[PDB]
Amino acid sequence: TTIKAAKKMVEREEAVVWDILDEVIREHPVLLNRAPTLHRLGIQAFEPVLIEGKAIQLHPLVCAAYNADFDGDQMAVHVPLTLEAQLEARALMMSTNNILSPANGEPIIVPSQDVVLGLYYMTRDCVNAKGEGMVLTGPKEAERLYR
Amino acid sequence: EIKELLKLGDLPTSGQIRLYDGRTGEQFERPVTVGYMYMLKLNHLVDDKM
Amino acid sequence: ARVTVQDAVEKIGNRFDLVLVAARRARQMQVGGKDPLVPEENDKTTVIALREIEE
Amino acid sequence: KPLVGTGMERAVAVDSGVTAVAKRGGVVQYVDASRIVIKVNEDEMYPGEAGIDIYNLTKYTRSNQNTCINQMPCVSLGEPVERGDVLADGPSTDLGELAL
Amino acid sequence: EFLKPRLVDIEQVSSTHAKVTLEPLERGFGHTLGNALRRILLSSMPGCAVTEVEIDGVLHEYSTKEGVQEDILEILLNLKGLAVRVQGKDEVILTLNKSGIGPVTAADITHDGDVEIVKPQHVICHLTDENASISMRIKVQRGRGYVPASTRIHSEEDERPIGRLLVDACYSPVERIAYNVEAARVEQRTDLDKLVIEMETNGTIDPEEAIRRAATILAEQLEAFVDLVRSANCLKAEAIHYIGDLVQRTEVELLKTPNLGKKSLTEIKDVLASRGLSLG
Amino acid sequence: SVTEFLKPRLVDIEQVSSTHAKVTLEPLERGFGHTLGNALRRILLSSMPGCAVTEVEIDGVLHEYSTKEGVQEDILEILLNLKGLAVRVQGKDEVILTLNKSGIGPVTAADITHDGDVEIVKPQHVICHLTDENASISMRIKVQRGRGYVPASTRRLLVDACYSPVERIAYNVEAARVEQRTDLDKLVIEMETNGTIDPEEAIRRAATILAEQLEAFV
Amino acid sequence: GASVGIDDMVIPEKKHEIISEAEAEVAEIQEQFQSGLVTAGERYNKVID
Ligand SMILES: [Mg+2]
Repeated sequence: TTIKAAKKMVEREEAVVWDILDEVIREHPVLLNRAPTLHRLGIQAFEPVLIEGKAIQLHPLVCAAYNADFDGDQMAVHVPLTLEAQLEARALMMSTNNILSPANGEPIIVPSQDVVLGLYYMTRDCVNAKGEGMVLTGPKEAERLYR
Repeated sequence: EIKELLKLGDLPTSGQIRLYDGRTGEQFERPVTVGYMYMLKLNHLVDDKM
Repeated sequence: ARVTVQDAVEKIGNRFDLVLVAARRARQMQVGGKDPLVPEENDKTTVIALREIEE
Repeated sequence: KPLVGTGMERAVAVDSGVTAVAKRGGVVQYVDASRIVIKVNEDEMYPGEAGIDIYNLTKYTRSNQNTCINQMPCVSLGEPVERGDVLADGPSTDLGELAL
Repeated sequence: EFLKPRLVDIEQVSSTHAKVTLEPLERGFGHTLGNALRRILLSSMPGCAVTEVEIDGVLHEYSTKEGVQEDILEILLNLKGLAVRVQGKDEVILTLNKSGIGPVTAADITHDGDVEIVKPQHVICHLTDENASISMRIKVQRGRGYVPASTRIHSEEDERPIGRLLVDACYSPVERIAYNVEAARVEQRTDLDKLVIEMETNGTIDPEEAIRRAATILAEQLEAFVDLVRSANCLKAEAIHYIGDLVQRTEVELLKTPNLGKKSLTEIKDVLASRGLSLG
Repeated sequence: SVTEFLKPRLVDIEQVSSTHAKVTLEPLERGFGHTLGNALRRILLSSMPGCAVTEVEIDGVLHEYSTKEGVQEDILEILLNLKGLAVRVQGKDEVILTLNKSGIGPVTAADITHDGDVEIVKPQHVICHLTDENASISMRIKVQRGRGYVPASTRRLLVDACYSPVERIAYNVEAARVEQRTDLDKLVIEMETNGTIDPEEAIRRAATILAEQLEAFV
Repeated sequence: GASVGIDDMVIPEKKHEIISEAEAEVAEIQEQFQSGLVTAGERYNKVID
């Protein structure tokens, strides 16, 4: 009924305020930022995903632009308010729109140190192995044969 | 000396054993190194930082 | 699913006027009682405006 | 009590003030979660009315960094204590050894 | 055409270490059943755990009593590892009284009929003064999984008695599972393997009663294979017990009867002033 | 509440193909997603009833490394094309068909003899191409009923019979919340079939095969 | 499941021979300098090389 009623409801944390917060969270971008902001890729926009805990989860492909490992780093979250701010967060600094560094056209989302090891283990070629020298109908048959 | 101490007990002298996945029961190749490390808890808690 | 805005930028504009026209459209949708021209799957004014931008 | 150490845990544990080292040897007369009473041998006792030794272990308190500081006895009744033995384990101490 | 498995044998190495067999199994079903049974025996198995123990002379776990070498926190810590088996009910309150120099094992606990102590030599505390005694009430319950005391901060049911001490509850009795598939006998038919499950627990559950429960849970989850008092007495005199029957009629209609009193009318007015009931 | 486990509600059964679906079970208990998914995937892959081609002999060829004039393909390629053939054998356990045809043009599955109970599900499936006016092809395809994938080395030309009618299956567990708890699972199953049976039916078949193995205990 | 062990870092078998040859060469290339043939700077530049 009044603002004080909603304030008390959020203070008591009813089971409905979570389903209400999910509505506003669905399509409202937020800005993440690490302490030393050298270039402009130190501030990007993401779509929040409500998770249980007290730590932020960061996609392991945007760590190169932030220059952020996981040994204690912290980042700040900013919430755009107006319509123009949200449209700029979506159309100018969304994480999926900044994949090429402005210093050189080369990409900045290249995986490393965990993804390249697995792909290097898949695309390896051994000499003697089980199932060597046969003919398959396609890649799905190879997946079935491996699993 | 570490190898002799591993051989006193009934333990593999190589240091690596074969593990199985817990979610599928499948066995990892390239037997992994399993042992006991002394870990510490530093006074940087996420409760004092969020 | 507004994952990217590539096609909207490719269609027309200099990536700056698009923000302004989408803001005007979303403001007319939210404050004004103008009905949307596209069906909404529990979406906000900004996403609906960006999706209506394409034609 | 780390399984793999260097042998420098005894020195660090004892030289600090976190533990409760026995001043004079003897026998544990009364052990408790907060007090330890040691009956001193007749030879180590001073001539005129020497008496006994009593150790009041510090219980749950705060540090400069807001951490707990409490001691715990590691002896039992009748145990013969010698001069220099550890009678209580402070924070990060296991039977008189550094354990972080 | 599939040879269904049977419960052939159930070995017993000790009170806790068991070894079961599930002959006969076809090709490719050994591991398929073994892993799916291990993941259920580890995750969800009912059990009993100590919680909410109250001691007479304490107010919080950070204190210490006299004539006792252990600490209250250590006592609450080693009470957590008490293996109890309860068959009658799901909520028991034990009692532990002892005095004199000597340890305090699990045998010293009360001897209620529907409560079995699996390990009587489980040392709980140590007394070090003949002029000392301990008296506590151990509240056992029943559940599954791991529920820490920190989650019991709802504060919407009742208030905490200052001398009540919460305990973490490890309900799961199972400790570890180690299955292994291997070739069975000839059986006049090849491609027949056996499943040898090797469980271990705290001696509070039976191997067969655990396997038959894990399989039951698995089947129940797999079943989803389809497509898709005077104030109250004044109202009760008119056979009205629920508040809805009184709220269906207006306060003027309720005041038109001699069964209602002055105190009942005042209570009804005080309840209606909050706009919750009796609004016509 | 000791044996009160949650039950999924598979409202999302959306599919974008006739022989390809994507089922979504939600919500499950923590740890049941991987269990159920892996069990059903292992069963659907390694133990599934079906009929496929086992061995095919050629009229005048008795070796793998040979060739016949007028055919745009090779023996290996036509054997690989015969591996992809899907046949729903009814009644009898096995039966041997033939491919007697002499005509210019691609040889489709409709050119095979009907042979009564044998019902081809993909008449558009092309086996080989013919270009000469006198080049005739003749072979004796032999179907057989089994369970699983049997290679050639495990076993006239041999054919790796794919009895299981599933082309691929890959589950994916996710996170689900019911009003308080974000630790619940959300199973998502993706499977493509070869057209003999719908995947929604294959899920039921695998679940039934798994449930019938737990009768002596429940 | 690619771990890292103590045996996963193999030492070459002929490293000891190389070290012995190098130290035997140095045990006389310094005495050659001590005879006044070469200067200290060039001797240092040869030793580092
Ligand atoms: Mg860092």
